[PDB]
Amino acid sequence: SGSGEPREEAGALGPAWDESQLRSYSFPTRPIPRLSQSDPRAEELIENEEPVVLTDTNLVYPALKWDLEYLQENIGNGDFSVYSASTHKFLYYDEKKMANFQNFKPRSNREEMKFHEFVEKLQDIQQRGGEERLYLQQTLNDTVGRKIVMDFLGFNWNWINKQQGKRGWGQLTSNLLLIGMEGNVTPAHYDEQQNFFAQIKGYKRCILFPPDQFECLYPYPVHHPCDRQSQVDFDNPDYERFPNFQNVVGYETVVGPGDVLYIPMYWWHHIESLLNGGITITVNFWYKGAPTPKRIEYPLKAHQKVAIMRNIEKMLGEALGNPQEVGPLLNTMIKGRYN
Ligand SMILES: O=C(O)CNC(=O)c1c(O)n(OCC2CC2)c2ccccc2c1=O
Ligand SMILES: [Zn+2]
Repeated sequence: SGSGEPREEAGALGPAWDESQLRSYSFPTRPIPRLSQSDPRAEELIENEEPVVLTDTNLVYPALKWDLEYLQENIGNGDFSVYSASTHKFLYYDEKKMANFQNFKPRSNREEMKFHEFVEKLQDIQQRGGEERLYLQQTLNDTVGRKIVMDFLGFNWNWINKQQGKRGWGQLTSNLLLIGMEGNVTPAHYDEQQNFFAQIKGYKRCILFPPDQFECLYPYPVHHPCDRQSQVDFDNPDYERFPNFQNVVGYETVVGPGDVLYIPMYWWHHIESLLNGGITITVNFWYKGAPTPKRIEYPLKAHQKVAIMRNIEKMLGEALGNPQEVGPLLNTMIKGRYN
């Protein structure tokens, strides 16, 4: 039990969720702390780059009223990236890297459309009873209607801007809106930026793994379109190819409306929209991490070693003139020499 006992909602409305809405996996977890932003422990966790769920930021307070109808009326007439998938797992592909690996075609199609088309496409699926799932993921721009601009202005910019200043982070790079169907799964991956994951509607089970568990999670090659994702099928883990997955230990939480999960830079995260929980809405805030310090302190952090491993794969990819020779060169380098 990583998320703990399901939290009770105000007004004696009882269980927000129950454990049968969670998917079953083979690894143990422990709870990410649920704290208040006023708690000095929450401050220590963020500076030390450990995950924390803040319960009372009011970061996206004006957005707590968002649903499909309100958004459809006010978000405007931009294009929204909608990812499709025949299964519940939404594996993403770097379309630019799809050239290096000709021997693969994607399984989660992206399709640009207008917001009203996505809403029509969604309740079509619920009435046809079909198995197809959709996931709208669109960076917020200024092509957005007046009432949503007002809501944006209503975010707690005082709090998050001071968090950016106190941690030495870079600038805010994007505000990703995510709207998803129940049961949708974003499979385990890590990002290179600091993330405040602000939950708006519905419930999302977030399972995180620290950077020192690189060896248990087996990311794709840097040049692979699925760069930064685990190769391990959490529903059917191949212990023969991925034996250290038997040693993986996660940090787990379930975020609901009003909650803000800090996902530290380089922390693995597996996110799922709770089964039979309806649609989920999230806004993400991405900050570039703080610049690498003056004097390098040893021993290195785990995330610096990941960054080192990424640079070696990149450097080899361009030195050899072909990303596909990285593998054989690296094996030639270690076989009988370092293993
Ligand atoms: O689904 C959830 O609740 C959590 N989603 C994520 O964590 C998530 C992510 O971090 N990235 O990388 C973006 C970084 C480059 C700026 C993606 C990229 C392409 C397509 C999908 C995603 C994605 O879903
Ligand atoms: Zn991510």
